[PDB]
Amino acid sequence: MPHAFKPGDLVFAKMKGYPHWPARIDDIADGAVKPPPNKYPIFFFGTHETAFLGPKDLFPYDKSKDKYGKPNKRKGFNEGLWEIQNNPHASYS
Repeated sequence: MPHAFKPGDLVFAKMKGYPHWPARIDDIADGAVKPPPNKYPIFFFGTHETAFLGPKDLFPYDKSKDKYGKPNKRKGFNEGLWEIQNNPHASYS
């Protein structure tokens, strides 16, 4: 059975006006800005941007890849696909 989301989990993350986007749940660095309550820090592969999202917007990668894991015209997207498949836990600072 599923657990709660935890740092390191791989997802497709959905934001308004964007396709479901390869992403991960990030850690919060010591001394760094925490998310609001019930929100997770989401790191988007390819663009390397962070947003704060709740579970409604988070689709587990394994389950969802056959649907969402296809090339897209949007900037950063196909780079994002490579990252999530090839080095999803790397530092992208």
